[PDB]
Amino acid sequence: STPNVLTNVAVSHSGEVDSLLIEKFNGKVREQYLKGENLLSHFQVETVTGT
Amino acid sequence: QGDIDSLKPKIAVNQAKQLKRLEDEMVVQQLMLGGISNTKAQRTNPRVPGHG
Repeated sequence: STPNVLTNVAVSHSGEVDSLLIEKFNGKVREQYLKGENLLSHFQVETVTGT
Repeated sequence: QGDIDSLKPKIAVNQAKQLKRLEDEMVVQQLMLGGISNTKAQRTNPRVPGHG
């Protein structure tokens, strides 16, 4: 027996659009790595105004 | 890097003095022109038949 005409809501009656299923995004924003070397942390840097 | 204590208010107060000086100078210049332009020799006819 079993189902043989089982309904799918992911198929379009017309041929204009394929899947009718929007994919999620859930963040996962990827950026250039560029690891922080921080060589200047060793040296003393005091901000000065003027002169 | 200006090294100047206030700079900006000083420039503002300088601009105010410049404008005031020009305002007074313009008034003095207009008084002088009003004195020199119409002296009964050049006009030869008063603005209204009465006045001098």
